[PDB]
Amino acid sequence: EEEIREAFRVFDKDGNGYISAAELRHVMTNLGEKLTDEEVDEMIREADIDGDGQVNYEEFVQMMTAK
Repeated sequence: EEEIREAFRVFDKDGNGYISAAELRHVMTNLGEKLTDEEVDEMIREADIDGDGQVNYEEFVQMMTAK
């Protein structure tokens, strides 16, 4: 799990908590996860993303660990 958090951090130059959704979909595709683009889109629609610009990757990390 920490590895998922550090990759997300690799995508957070300011080590704070928010990165752009494209960056998030990208961190998730590099970690070697075999989650499909549609499932990602379904996880994105239930997450608040396009309509605000930046997402807190911590909630997406928590959901992937639970699953």
